[PDB]
Amino acid sequence: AALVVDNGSGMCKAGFAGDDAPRAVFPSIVGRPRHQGVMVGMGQKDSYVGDEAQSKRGILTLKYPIEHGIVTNWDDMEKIWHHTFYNELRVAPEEHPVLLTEAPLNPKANREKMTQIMFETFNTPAMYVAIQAVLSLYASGRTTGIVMDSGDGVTHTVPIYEGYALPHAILRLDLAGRDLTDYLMKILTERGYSFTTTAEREIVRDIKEKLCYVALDFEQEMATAASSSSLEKSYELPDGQVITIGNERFRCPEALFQPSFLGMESCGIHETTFNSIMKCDVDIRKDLYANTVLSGGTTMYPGIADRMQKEITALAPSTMKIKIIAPPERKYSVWIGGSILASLSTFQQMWISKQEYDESGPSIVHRKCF
Amino acid sequence: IANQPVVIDNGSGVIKAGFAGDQIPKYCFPNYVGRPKHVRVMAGALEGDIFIGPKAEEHRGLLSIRYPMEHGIVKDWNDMERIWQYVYSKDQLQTFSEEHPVLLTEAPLNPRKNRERAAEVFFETFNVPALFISMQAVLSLYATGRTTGVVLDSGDGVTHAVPIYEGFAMPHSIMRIDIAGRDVSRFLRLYLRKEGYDFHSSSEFEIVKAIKERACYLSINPQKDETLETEKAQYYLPDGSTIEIGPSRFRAPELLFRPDLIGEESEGIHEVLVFAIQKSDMDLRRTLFSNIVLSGGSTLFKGFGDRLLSEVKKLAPKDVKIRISAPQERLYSTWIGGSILASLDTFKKMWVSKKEYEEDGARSIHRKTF
Amino acid sequence: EKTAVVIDLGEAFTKCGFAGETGPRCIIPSVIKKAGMPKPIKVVQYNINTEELYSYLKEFIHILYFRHLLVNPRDRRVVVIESVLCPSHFRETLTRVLFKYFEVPSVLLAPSHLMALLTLGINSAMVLDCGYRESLVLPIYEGIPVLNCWGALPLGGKALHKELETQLLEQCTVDTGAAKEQSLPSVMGSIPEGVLEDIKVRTCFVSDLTRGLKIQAAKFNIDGNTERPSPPPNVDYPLDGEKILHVLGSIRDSVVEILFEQDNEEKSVATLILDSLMQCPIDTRKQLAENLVIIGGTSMLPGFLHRLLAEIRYLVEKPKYKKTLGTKTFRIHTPPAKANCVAWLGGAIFGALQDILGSRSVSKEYYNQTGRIPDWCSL
Amino acid sequence: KEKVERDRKKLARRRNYMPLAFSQHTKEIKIEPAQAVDEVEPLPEDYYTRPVNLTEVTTLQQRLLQPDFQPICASQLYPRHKHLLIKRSLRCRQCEHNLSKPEFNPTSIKFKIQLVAVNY
Ligand SMILES: Nc1ncnc2c1ncn2[C@@H]1O[C@H](COP(=O)(O)OP(=O)(O)OP(=O)(O)O)[C@@H](O)[C@H]1O
Ligand SMILES: Nc1ncnc2c1ncn2[C@@H]1O[C@H](COP(=O)(O)OP(=O)(O)O)[C@@H](O)[C@H]1O
Ligand SMILES: Nc1ncnc2c1ncn2[C@@H]1O[C@H](COP(=O)(O)OP(=O)(O)O)[C@@H](O)[C@H]1O
Ligand SMILES: [Zn+2]
Repeated sequence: AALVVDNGSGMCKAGFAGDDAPRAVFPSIVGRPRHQGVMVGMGQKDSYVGDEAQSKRGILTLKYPIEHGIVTNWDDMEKIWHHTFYNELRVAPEEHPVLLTEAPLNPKANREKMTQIMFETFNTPAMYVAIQAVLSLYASGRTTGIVMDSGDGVTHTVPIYEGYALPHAILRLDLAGRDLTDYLMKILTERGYSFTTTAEREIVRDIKEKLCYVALDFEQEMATAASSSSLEKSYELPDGQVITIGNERFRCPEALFQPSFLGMESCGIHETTFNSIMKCDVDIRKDLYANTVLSGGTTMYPGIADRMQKEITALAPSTMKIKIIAPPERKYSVWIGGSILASLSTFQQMWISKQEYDESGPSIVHRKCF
Repeated sequence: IANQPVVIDNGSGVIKAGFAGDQIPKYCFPNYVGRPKHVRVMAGALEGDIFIGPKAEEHRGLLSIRYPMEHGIVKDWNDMERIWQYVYSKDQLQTFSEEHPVLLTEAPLNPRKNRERAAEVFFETFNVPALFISMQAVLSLYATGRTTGVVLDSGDGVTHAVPIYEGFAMPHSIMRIDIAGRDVSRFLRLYLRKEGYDFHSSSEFEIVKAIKERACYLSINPQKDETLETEKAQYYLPDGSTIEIGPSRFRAPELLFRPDLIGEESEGIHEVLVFAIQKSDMDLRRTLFSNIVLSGGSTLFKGFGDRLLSEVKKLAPKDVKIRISAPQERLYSTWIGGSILASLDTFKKMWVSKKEYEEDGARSIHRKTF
Repeated sequence: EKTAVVIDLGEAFTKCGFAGETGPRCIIPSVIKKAGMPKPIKVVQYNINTEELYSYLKEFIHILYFRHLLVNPRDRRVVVIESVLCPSHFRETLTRVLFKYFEVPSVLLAPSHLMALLTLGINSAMVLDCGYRESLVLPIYEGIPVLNCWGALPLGGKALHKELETQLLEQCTVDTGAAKEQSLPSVMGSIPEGVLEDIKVRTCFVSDLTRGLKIQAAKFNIDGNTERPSPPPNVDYPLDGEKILHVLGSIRDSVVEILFEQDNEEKSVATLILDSLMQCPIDTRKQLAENLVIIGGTSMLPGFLHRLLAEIRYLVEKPKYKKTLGTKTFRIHTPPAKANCVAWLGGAIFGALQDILGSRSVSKEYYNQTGRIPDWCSL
Repeated sequence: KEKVERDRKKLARRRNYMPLAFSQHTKEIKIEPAQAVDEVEPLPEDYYTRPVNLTEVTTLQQRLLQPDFQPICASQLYPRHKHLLIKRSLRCRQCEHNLSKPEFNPTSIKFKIQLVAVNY
């Protein structure tokens, strides 16, 4: 009996260890109302969380507590974890030990303060923080190979060979789902359809998930988009109003492969995956090309795998065979790994206990992280 | 054609026209179409069903005001064509549009359909030699005569902050919010009804804009002025009747700096300025704080510069020099910039010829913009 | 605790009674009969001196708490229903009267629109309030009034009473009873508001959209030869006993049209819902449209709810509202109490909640200390 | 529920323990919301081409005296019970008592404590 709780910037995936898929999946947001001095009606919650805030988007200002895999407002994150254990999962945190997930190369204060809350506020019996990328490999039953776990908050590239990780080869890029969502708003505003508010940004994320797809040749796709209106698809908003996004459909996910569009002055998700493999030892490169995994929900874009293969193959040597690993459950790839890890009898020892936390302090986490 | 170019500012509230030779705009009239309020069947009433600028101001109470441009976007194009036709009337300028070339001043990050249709009208309806769409912010710097400078241009329709350093505008650091002078006029009408004076009519909305422009001071501390008993300064209406404005005077334009009070999800005028600087690169931040320029009519509020300086200082880093350099001609700054730009021999290269638009296509106007 | 009293001070009529009741106990014209004055002065009057307003409200609240209701004012709480954007000095005076003179325990200044929503039970709904002075609309989404997307036009009782008086004076046909069997025009210079109100209620009705649209173009006479529908029969109304006013059939179905007339601006009682709904947040559109509420005594007029809902669906197809509000299903809520006494019923339902009332409501001990009533304006 | 939430929140502020978890934290009544009609009943075609008798329809004054279901027709309008009247007793700000009336004010003109400016 143990709890796996993925603390993703976009969506918080929580559930019991051993189960196939996560029990409760809700958007990680806190909804505070745009209140005036006028008195409010009955059935009023001071701050709404998750699926409740997703229902009452109209009035509530949606504030994401985790920004680029860094917890900015801890009071907000506490209210999400309270919604996770007590309401969503229907379980006491004192009974079950809780596994959390942190992105690699995050600030040290993040892991420090995270565990402090779990030990003091919720009074958990044991707490282990893990790297999202390390878990994602277990999903595919692969010990060897690199992963390109692109989330809503961040995208990170962690090469692991024969159950041994290369820490110095790890590269983090701040370009992620929320930056693409923010980019899609700007180009939709250029077409005509203006989306400004926090509630409207959530509707633009629903537009992104459904329509947007990765093009094989961007320049070739822009030529077809100009000539014919075949790529132009219609989407119905919450309001009866319908919109035809056009070429901006495949223009949004292009930003992943060339950040110049967003204006970050950084390497693309294809180029960073190559650079990470080159930073590793020369011998093991072979297996990393052969076992390139794509994880998170930012790798569920239709035809990212085809475009990824093409771009890596061009950069990589001709003799090498480049196979991209795209399992059907990419969105729940971080959690399903956690469920496999927590269930294993070996992992029982690796848990950090309250007694261990009390004596040493919150600094113990940095030793027993990975 | 060598004959003098005609600058025209597309201000949502007030459109400012004139020749490039003039130091100031000779002809500047309100941007609204005036039709008779009662649907005219009979003779001896207001004939034509069109009253623009000074003719409208004379017979204002009889007519019904309808603004053609909202939030820096043209809603009714038929109305805007009549307005631009009145610019080339016997009343203002008194010239052929076919002879003189034109310069438009569209707000930043507007819809591309707005720019394309604006060009189509000025090339097809009027037989213009050449047209050039420009950004309102870039012009404001030419007027003042400095290359580096952030331009907080608070218009009637839209308030936007564009950072430009050494003649280089960062397009990602641009910030645009719809809460502008027109919204302040709308919110003042609500507070005037809370004082007990209704301005229900579209004509009666114009005198609320006059009340705002005459008497509305921005308090340095809003909470202290609320507790203090007001003088209740009397304003005289067109009919002759007096109205005591009282606390509505100062707590109306406050909604610029704090738009959450009414319940509008926006950043605020102090916030968009700071955010635009913070979004730009770290090296430039100090110079961009050291060079801020106020543009448009919604900066002329009494004690605006006093409040903004205080509200920017607390958000901005400690011990940083913040100079908010307002010109004396803030309202007419955007046009004077265009008048200088138009006069230069470089402008001859920048504009798009009528034959160029026929051959090249639609993109011609967009690609030459920058 | 005792059952808290509910008062709702309006320009035409005031609703009064006790909390946890099916409807209001007393509903009476908001006036007071002062010695010397032949016509009784109106108790609520905006933009006058505070001392003169204080005396009128002191006189009125006294009549409500003794002649109409029979209960001690100091003993039990108050739930003062007043519309949003009610003038500052008036609301400040009304509280100051209750707290100083009567010495009430605590007053709760509820907005009429949010109270009307409670009566149905639905958490989110659009609320139109066609009153005496102004016909106001205010979208309420899940307990939060959206002041950003407010709407008001002077197309209520006062604007309708004035329109009736004007039309009657043009086609004036009275039988005085002094060789006045023949049509006698404007024997009386002005008609008293009490008579005009009784004519409006009994004689005048709201026409169908199809017939109404013809009536609009008919009286305009826009290059057409007698293109009006057949009016109802002329009704004879007694004035001050002997004088019998013959009301023309045209006046009955034309007087109402001033509310639903476009008048170039595109500003009717119908348009005000769609003007507000278009300005609302994009997520809230479909929920508010589906849950419409029509309160106010002006909407009691026979066949108003059918004309409004029809006029809405016609103005939807108009090119301005066709893009945003094109494919929307507008459905009206039928509140439990009558259209006049929806506002009051909410305050009573709220007054029955003793636990929440005491907390939200402003106590006298707080007012005596501070002297600052909380409002939707800045503090 | 709001009272318990407000009480729990207030005693936590009064305690000033910074929401210290000593113990474990955390039947329903559901009303159905009123159904919205697609089309409200139109004005009956009788109102068009029918003489209106002012005797049959009721005036505002007599309409509003029966507020619970104020009926347009006279045949619907039922007679309401007679309104009870009040016996006033005066008490001052500084002074306590002043004047009052007996327990049998019905058919009596006697004051329990007679006090008036003309009587001093
Ligand atoms: N099918 C999809 N196609 C395209 N984009 C998607 C799709 N599903 C989700 N997204 C986008 O990618 C993000 C994926 O977030 P996800 O559910 O993987 O959680 P997360 O916060 O990224 O967690 P983690 O960092 O642990 O992977 C969403 O926020 C959304 O913006
Ligand atoms: N002296 C003034 N004081 C206060 N507000 C003013 C003053 N003059 C103009 N305004 C406001 O600013 C608006 C003018 O905006 P303007 O500068 O013409 O915009 P744009 O830059 O788009 O042309 C007016 O409609 C009014 O709301
Ligand atoms: N039962 C009714 N039938 C028809 N018209 C009514 C009825 N009751 C009131 N009215 C009319 O509608 C108006 C309603 O005003 P009301 O809502 O009571 O006032 P306020 O808006 O000041 O609160 C009255 O002035 C009257 O002219
Ligand atoms: Zn005394």
